[PDB]
Amino acid sequence: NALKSDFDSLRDQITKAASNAKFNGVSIADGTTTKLSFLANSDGSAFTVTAKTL
Amino acid sequence: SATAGSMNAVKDSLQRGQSTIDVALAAGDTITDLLGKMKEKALAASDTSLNTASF
Repeated sequence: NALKSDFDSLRDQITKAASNAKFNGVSIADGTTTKLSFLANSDGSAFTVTAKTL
Repeated sequence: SATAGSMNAVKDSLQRGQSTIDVALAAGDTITDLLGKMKEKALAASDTSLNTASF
């Protein structure tokens, strides 16, 4: 029972650590978006970065 | 003599046209600077990573 309780506690801490991983309201790892695109040239070409849900 | 003396009006009109073109060039310098700033603003706005307030 003590081991399963510690296991559930760590499983909740994983949820909280994944939830807090934002930078100014945007996150590449919390799973709210499929990808982020950043500027790569003056004409507006994207620099795609696929999201990795955690 | 009347033909030679009539040229002063032509010179005056040419100077007035040069002055008008100069004022237009000053306004054009201002307009190109504003257009370049709008370029940088739209290019910054294209990025998907910004939050709503920056947009």
